Amino acid sequence: PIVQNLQGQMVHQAISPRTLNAWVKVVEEKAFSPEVIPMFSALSAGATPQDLNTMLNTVGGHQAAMQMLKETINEEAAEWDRLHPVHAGPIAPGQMREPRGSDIAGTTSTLQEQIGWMTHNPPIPVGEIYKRWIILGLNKIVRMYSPTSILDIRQGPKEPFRDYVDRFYKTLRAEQASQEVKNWMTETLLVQNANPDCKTILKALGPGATLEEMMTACQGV
Amino acid sequence: PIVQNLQGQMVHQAISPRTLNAWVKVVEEKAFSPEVIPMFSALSAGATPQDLNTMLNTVGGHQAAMQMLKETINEEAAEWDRLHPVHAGPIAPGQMREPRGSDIAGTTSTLQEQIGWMTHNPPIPVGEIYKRWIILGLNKIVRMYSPTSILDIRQGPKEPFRDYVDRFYKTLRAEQASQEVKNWMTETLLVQNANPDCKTILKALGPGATLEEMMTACQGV
Amino acid sequence: PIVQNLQGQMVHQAISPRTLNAWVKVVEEKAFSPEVIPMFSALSAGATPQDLNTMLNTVGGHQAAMQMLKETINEEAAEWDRLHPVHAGPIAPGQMREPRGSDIAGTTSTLQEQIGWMTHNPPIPVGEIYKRWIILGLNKIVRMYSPTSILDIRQGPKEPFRDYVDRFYKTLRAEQASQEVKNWMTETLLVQNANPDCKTILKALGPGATLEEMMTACQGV
Amino acid sequence: PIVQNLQGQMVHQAISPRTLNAWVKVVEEKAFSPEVIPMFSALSAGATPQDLNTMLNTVGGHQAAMQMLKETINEEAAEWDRLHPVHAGPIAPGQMREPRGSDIAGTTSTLQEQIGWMTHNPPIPVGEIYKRWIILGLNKIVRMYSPTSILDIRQGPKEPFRDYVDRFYKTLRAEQASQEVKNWMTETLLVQNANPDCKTILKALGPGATLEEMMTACQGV
Amino acid sequence: PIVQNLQGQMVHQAISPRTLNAWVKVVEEKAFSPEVIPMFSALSAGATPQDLNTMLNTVGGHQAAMQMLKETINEEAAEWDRLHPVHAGPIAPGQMREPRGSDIAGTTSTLQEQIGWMTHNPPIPVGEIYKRWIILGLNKIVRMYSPTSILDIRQGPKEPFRDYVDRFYKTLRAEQASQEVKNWMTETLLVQNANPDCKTILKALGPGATLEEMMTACQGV
Amino acid sequence: PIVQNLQGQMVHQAISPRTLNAWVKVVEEKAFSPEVIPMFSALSAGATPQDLNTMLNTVGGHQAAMQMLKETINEEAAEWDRLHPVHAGPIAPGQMREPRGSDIAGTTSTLQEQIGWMTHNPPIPVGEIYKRWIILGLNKIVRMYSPTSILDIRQGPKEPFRDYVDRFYKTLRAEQASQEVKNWMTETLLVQNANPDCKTILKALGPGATLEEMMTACQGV
Ligand SMILES: [Cl-]
Ligand SMILES: [Cl-]
Ligand SMILES: [Cl-]
Ligand SMILES: [Cl-]
Ligand SMILES: [Cl-]
Ligand SMILES: [Cl-]
Ligand SMILES: [Cl-]
Ligand SMILES: [Cl-]
Ligand SMILES: [Cl-]
Ligand SMILES: [Cl-]
Ligand SMILES: [Cl-]
Ligand SMILES: [Cl-]
Ligand SMILES: [Cl-]
Ligand SMILES: [Cl-]
Ligand SMILES: [Cl-]
Ligand SMILES: [Cl-]
Ligand SMILES: [Cl-]
Ligand SMILES: [Cl-]
Ligand SMILES: [Cl-]
Ligand SMILES: [Cl-]
Ligand SMILES: [Cl-]
Ligand SMILES: [Cl-]
Ligand SMILES: [Cl-]
Ligand SMILES: [Cl-]
Ligand SMILES: [Cl-]
Ligand SMILES: [Cl-]
Ligand SMILES: [Cl-]
Ligand SMILES: [Cl-]
Ligand SMILES: [Cl-]
Ligand SMILES: [Cl-]
Ligand SMILES: [Cl-]
Ligand SMILES: [Cl-]
Ligand SMILES: [Cl-]
Ligand SMILES: [Cl-]
Ligand SMILES: [Cl-]
Ligand SMILES: [Cl-]
Ligand SMILES: [Cl-]
Ligand SMILES: [Cl-]
Ligand SMILES: [Cl-]
Ligand SMILES: [Cl-]
Ligand SMILES: [Cl-]
Ligand SMILES: [Cl-]
Ligand SMILES: [Cl-]
Ligand SMILES: [Cl-]
Ligand SMILES: [Cl-]
Ligand SMILES: [Cl-]
Ligand SMILES: [Cl-]
Ligand SMILES: [Cl-]
Ligand SMILES: [Cl-]
Ligand SMILES: [Cl-]
Ligand SMILES: [Cl-]
Ligand SMILES: [Cl-]
Ligand SMILES: [Cl-]
Ligand SMILES: [Cl-]
Ligand SMILES: [Cl-]
Ligand SMILES: [Cl-]
Ligand SMILES: [Cl-]
Ligand SMILES: [Cl-]
Ligand SMILES: [Cl-]
Ligand SMILES: [Cl-]
Ligand SMILES: [Cl-]
Ligand SMILES: [Cl-]
Ligand SMILES: [Cl-]
Ligand SMILES: [Cl-]
Ligand SMILES: [Cl-]
Ligand SMILES: [Cl-]
Ligand SMILES: [Cl-]
Ligand SMILES: [Cl-]
Ligand SMILES: [Cl-]
Ligand SMILES: [Cl-]
Ligand SMILES: [Cl-]
Ligand SMILES: [Cl-]
Repeated sequence: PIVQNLQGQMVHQAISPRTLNAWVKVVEEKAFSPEVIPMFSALSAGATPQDLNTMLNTVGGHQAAMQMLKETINEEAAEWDRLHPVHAGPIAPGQMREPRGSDIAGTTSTLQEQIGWMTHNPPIPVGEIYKRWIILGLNKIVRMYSPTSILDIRQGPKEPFRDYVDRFYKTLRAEQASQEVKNWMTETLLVQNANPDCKTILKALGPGATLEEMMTACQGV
Repeated sequence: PIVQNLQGQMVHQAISPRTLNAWVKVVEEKAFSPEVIPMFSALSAGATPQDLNTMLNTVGGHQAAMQMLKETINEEAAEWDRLHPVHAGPIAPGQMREPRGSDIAGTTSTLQEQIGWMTHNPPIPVGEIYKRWIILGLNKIVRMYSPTSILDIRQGPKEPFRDYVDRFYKTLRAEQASQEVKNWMTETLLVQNANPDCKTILKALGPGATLEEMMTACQGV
Repeated sequence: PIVQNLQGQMVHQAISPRTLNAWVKVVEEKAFSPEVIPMFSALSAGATPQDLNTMLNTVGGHQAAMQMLKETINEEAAEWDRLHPVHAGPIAPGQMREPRGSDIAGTTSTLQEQIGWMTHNPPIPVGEIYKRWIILGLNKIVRMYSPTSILDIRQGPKEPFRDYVDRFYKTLRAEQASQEVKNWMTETLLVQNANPDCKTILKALGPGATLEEMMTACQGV
Repeated sequence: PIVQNLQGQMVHQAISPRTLNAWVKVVEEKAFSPEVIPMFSALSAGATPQDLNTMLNTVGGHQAAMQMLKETINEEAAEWDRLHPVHAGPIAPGQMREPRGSDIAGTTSTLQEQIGWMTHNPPIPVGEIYKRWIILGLNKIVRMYSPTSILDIRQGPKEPFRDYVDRFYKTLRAEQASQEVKNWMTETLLVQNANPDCKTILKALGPGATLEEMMTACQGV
Repeated sequence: PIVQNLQGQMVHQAISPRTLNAWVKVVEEKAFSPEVIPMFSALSAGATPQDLNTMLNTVGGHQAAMQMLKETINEEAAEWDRLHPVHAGPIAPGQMREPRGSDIAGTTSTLQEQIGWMTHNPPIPVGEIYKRWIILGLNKIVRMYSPTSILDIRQGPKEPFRDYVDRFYKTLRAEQASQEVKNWMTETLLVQNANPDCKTILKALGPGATLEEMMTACQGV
Repeated sequence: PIVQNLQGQMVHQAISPRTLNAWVKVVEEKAFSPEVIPMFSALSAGATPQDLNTMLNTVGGHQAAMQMLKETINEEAAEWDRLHPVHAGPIAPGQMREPRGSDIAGTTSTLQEQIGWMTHNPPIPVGEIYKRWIILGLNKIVRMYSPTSILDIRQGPKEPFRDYVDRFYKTLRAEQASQEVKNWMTETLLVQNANPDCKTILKALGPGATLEEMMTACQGV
């Protein structure tokens, strides 16, 4: 993170050991469940590309996902260099240079250069752009490591409707279904995969029924 | 949360890992017991709509309640757009725009826009309004997931009166009974569902008896 | 709690998750032992009526004691309204209004109104008065939930005198005995309920003996 | 504790939940071992008489020692009132009054009065004086609860000399032996209670031998 | 670490017990796994050579690696003295002297001298240079303590392809393979060491296939 | 520790409960292993003689080492009084007096006197000098409590060379061997106490071999 110096400068704030161990423990415990991506977005608030690389390098194991994530960063950095070409002549002494793709990734850039980009006015949010690339690669890792398909999420003859709905939207979240995909799935597959007794209840509920109405109705079955 | 910059600005304060792990652990341990709603109100003091969405997205599992909560937010945001219509012409450069329903929800708004709304004078408390919508949806989830009805809360022939009163008001709290409903329930059902020996004691106590008098009297049975 | 803003205002300070979980854990572990009341007085130092209601609402279970505590707050708020009647005409725009009983309880008052009362000069300590009502109700709950009477605290024929004195004053504290009641109980019941050998030792010690002299003398028996 | 307000006042700083739970846990775990008295002196650095009473009242159990400690405070407060008599006429409006014995104890004094005494120039260190009374009573409790006499600390025929010296000075510390008492005990009883083989080694070491020389010599036996 | 004094000086900030115990616990738990080197780089952000020596000396055990690390520091300090020779005449009173190799190591230098070097303008980053020597020695220790060769990382006939890729890049990271070495290893050895069914799938995928394409294809085998 | 007051004074900063419990737990767990001495040097950064005495007095047990440590402090304080004699006439009102040996030890000096010595210009570092005496006594305690001699550290016929080197330098550290003693021991005893197969490998390696070369060579045996 970046914090303002008491004299006036903008200095880099080290990652607290609390944030470090919290990150390595939620990865050790929950692996690549969907909820660890917003947790990574929370523990990396205001971080620089060097801070982001620090959090990612402290991960033990999961090196297959780390190399996949590194390939996604390289692709996004290449697209950035295509969209933001540099007229790189001789360097200007003491002036802010335009960041390349690898500069946003924090590999070919220094902590001072990253601070100067993020604290500029207008700021070049190299930390937020890099963080957006990491979220993109993490979404691909979570989707790939999704165990079950939505076709195999069917309510058992004695499973409570709320528990089957739990597995339903848990699978939809792992498969990176957007909110509209979840809405259309609520109108169709959720009713069509409920057990016979609940399915007749959900059909008699009528179209346009909300999730509160569907779960309250099938509470008795 | 929002904190004042030492130079003068109003900057966003990141959620501490302590607050994050405290929230995900009380949800993992207590699920949707009534006491986790005031705990959510405590851990989200002064938070922005982006901070609130961060706390809600870090929840693992319970995706049925999350989609229900998302439906309640959509309904309240639609009622807000009906009560506060916008005369949305061309945008004013560098000026504060009127927040829509989805802007209060933190989806179609940015962290800077939320800060500007909350730090304005008079403030547009988008964080408190969004937080009020979340409390409303959480109350519906707790009420739906209430296991027992108040009819099945009856004092056993050897259960202490205080323990039966514990289950009594615990069930009333889960079923979202207001304070007047609990007062009228104390005058009627609490006596009518006590075991025979305690019931005769509570009847001889006379009307208008307080809970201290009722629990002290049936202490011997 | 209330903390001074760096610009000059008096702003509300959110309850730390450390204070929250410390409160819910000492209630989960020790229930209504006498020592949890001073702990509640320590964890609620400088709190507002809204902060106090937050700590009390985060308690899981014990709803019988919570409703008893709520009845005691209502009684004390009614006595306050009798002792401090309001000449409530039309409201004065932008001026501090006189707090009623429910305003001290934090139900009919807002966080801004509570801050203005507590930060006034002279301050209207609505937080300390409300906290004094809560301590009063908590004392009634601890006294009611006291298991043993002082008559059944008698030194066994092989129990060390210090352990019997432990149970003695532990029972006296639960039954809300004041310091003079404990002093007179030390002169009388403590000697009269010691086992025969210690009782003869305590009688030969002479009147006006201190607790250090009584426990050192019966150390051999 | 007392901390300086940013505007200029001297305000009371609440006891952190870390300090509270640390105190109640070292008392729960170690009871009245000698090392808990310096720990109490460390966790109560700069505390007011109200903070000290808060830490002492949060102790669960050990009510026999608490009443003994309360008797010692009363004795020291009575000796203070004898050494510092007050010419208590009518009170001076807005002026600092002379603290009595019970005012130092924090019972007949308020937090504001204690702050004014401690922050005066020259300060009336009511917190340090009260803390000195508490240390005096705690020393009497630790000495009374000392299990073994120094006569029964004798080196076994196969116990390492360092372990017997451990029990030796551990017993001397519990019995409140000063440093000179420990020095004279090192010259005499420590050698006279070592097992025969070590005792002959310690005698041949010569007089005026240090503890390093005594423990290094008997390392082989 | 170094922090600015409120008056104006640059003072040394002590290592927090959180950072200390976090370092000694990740060494106790994970030994010399690759991820503990970036963790050491994170917990030592902004540290002085004295702070670095403190963190390294608090390590219990692993004294073989500690002496190896000490030999690597001596070699790098000797190369520094060769690249930066000093014209060491008489000392200049009150002036900053040129740091030698052992001065960067923090052995022949004091905390004040290290602060003056790091807080100078331009700064002599003795902490970052020393930290770079430590990372170099730690890399040699991790590489030496690597258990398996990449030749013995072969996918079992029933091991999921992602798990074999996990062991593959985990071994490559332990053997200090750079990113290009990992890229060329992905093109060659990763396919040539997959089990027969996956190997035929990876060959039919075509050249230039990414890790996401390789792991998604062999998901069925 | 000492911290600067916001008004301008230099005030004593209380030891945090984190630092206290961290010290008493590393002593409870690791006793007098060599690594607890640098840990004590880290947890006592910037401490006063009163803070140092507080940390040492909170130690439960190990009273044999505590009395040995107290004898070493007395010897060093006597040598200080010999090297720095005082011309102690009448005291100068309001002036800084020269510290004696017991004043550095923190027994015959007050917290205010210690602060004035440490915050003077030039400072009288009574805390660092006392801390240097404590490190000296702790080194004697660790050396005395060293279990094994270096003669009994011999590589087993099936022990990995790195593990035997671990026990080798672990024993050398406990016996307070300096770095040159460890270097000469690496050239001689380390090879002469390796098992026959490794010993022939280390002899064929040639003289002047480094620890990295010795451990990499004997990796196969
Ligand atoms: Cl920087
Ligand atoms: Cl941590
Ligand atoms: Cl999120
Ligand atoms: Cl790395
Ligand atoms: Cl750009
Ligand atoms: Cl940009
Ligand atoms: Cl995706
Ligand atoms: Cl069933
Ligand atoms: Cl599932
Ligand atoms: Cl259907
Ligand atoms: Cl259901
Ligand atoms: Cl159900
Ligand atoms: Cl912002
Ligand atoms: Cl945390
Ligand atoms: Cl609440
Ligand atoms: Cl999400
Ligand atoms: Cl509006
Ligand atoms: Cl509004
Ligand atoms: Cl509801
Ligand atoms: Cl029974
Ligand atoms: Cl129930
Ligand atoms: Cl009835
Ligand atoms: Cl009862
Ligand atoms: Cl009962
Ligand atoms: Cl406010
Ligand atoms: Cl917490
Ligand atoms: Cl109290
Ligand atoms: Cl509530
Ligand atoms: Cl009033
Ligand atoms: Cl008032
Ligand atoms: Cl009472
Ligand atoms: Cl017995
Ligand atoms: Cl009892
Ligand atoms: Cl009698
Ligand atoms: Cl006894
Ligand atoms: Cl006894
Ligand atoms: Cl105050
Ligand atoms: Cl705590
Ligand atoms: Cl002490
Ligand atoms: Cl009390
Ligand atoms: Cl006085
Ligand atoms: Cl005085
Ligand atoms: Cl004593
Ligand atoms: Cl033996
Ligand atoms: Cl003992
Ligand atoms: Cl003798
Ligand atoms: Cl021994
Ligand atoms: Cl021994
Ligand atoms: Cl310094
Ligand atoms: Cl710690
Ligand atoms: Cl890194
Ligand atoms: Cl060391
Ligand atoms: Cl240089
Ligand atoms: Cl340089
Ligand atoms: Cl390497
Ligand atoms: Cl299988
Ligand atoms: Cl492996
Ligand atoms: Cl091939
Ligand atoms: Cl796979
Ligand atoms: Cl698979
Ligand atoms: Cl002071
Ligand atoms: Cl602690
Ligand atoms: Cl060190
Ligand atoms: Cl002591
Ligand atoms: Cl001097
Ligand atoms: Cl000096
Ligand atoms: Cl030594
Ligand atoms: Cl073997
Ligand atoms: Cl060993
Ligand atoms: Cl040889
Ligand atoms: Cl080896
Ligand atoms: Cl090996």
